[PDB]
Amino acid sequence: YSYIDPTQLPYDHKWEFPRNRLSFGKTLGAGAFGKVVEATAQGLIKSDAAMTVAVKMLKPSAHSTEREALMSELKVLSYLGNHENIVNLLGACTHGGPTLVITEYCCYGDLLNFLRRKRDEFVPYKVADLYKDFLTLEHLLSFSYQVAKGMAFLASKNCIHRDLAARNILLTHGNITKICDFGLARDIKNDSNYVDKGNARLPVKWMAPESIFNSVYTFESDVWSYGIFLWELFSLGSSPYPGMPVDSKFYKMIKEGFRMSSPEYAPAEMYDIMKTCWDADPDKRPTFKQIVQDIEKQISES
Ligand SMILES: Cc1ccc(C(=O)Nc2cc(-n3ccnc3)cc(C(F)(F)F)c2)cc1C#Cc1cnc(NC2CC2)nc1
Ligand SMILES: [Cl-]
Repeated sequence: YSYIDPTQLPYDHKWEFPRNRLSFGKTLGAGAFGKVVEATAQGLIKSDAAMTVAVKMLKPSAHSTEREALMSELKVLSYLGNHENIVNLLGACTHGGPTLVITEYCCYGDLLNFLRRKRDEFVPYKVADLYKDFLTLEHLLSFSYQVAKGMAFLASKNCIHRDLAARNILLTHGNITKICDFGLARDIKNDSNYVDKGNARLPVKWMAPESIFNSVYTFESDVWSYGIFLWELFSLGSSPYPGMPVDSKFYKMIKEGFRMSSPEYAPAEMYDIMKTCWDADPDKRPTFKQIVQDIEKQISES
């Protein structure tokens, strides 16, 4: 559970929304047991106008474990409340059928795919041509700032993410990021970034050593994952530890202090943050609040 028990968190019934007022559309993503579909919600706004949303729900393949996980997810999201760097919960459907979790629809998709389709036209300094929506260094700095602020908020609410990575960051217009957790709606079975370890399938390359070797998730283990996320960002969407399978050698090398080199586009001061995030001692890692103050100053001087 880490610090808080989600089952004990309350569900504010102000979120409850009539499920008959949702019309399901295309599936945006799906795992073994859950999925996220695009939908239109009628009467979500005071005007009769229907607005587009995203809905997370379980599949008929799901078991009692996944049913509780989705309800626990809803409790956590309601407990967190609205925050600008987090995907916006809009409503939920809890009675009259299965649990539905309704969030905003983010038009530009996940950050990892965004980085990969923008990689070839990346601009390190200035854009002449503005209409092309070229990815810039200024954008990457802002991305890392917004995600750090979002994680500082989660930390202040005693919430551990456990799967922070570019694939779990959504993008809206103006290059605003929203931290997400697609969880059961991601096909982790066939995603090479998740690795068999014991009876589970885990994002090992994003995980801190203490998490790998004794399944502990802390404030500080999320900070490790953030450092890996920065490497993704400033490599423009590359997979971490390239050409290096997850095996006994990988775990040994990480435990003995091997760390990635700086990605091709990382400012030296952003790489400095990565190295501290990857400190073997979790107490020497920075906090998300400290990371926010660090990046803020970098942007000032940019
Ligand atoms: C519908 C939905 C429901 C829930 C979430 C979600 O993130 N839940 C979440 C859960 C936990 N949690 C805690 C404990 N157990 C789980 C923690 C976090 C947080 F905040 F900590 F990160 C979040 C996301 C969506 C979505 C979407 C969507 C996809 N695609 C596009 N658009 C692209 C172009 C097509 N837009 C929107
Ligand atoms: Cl199914």
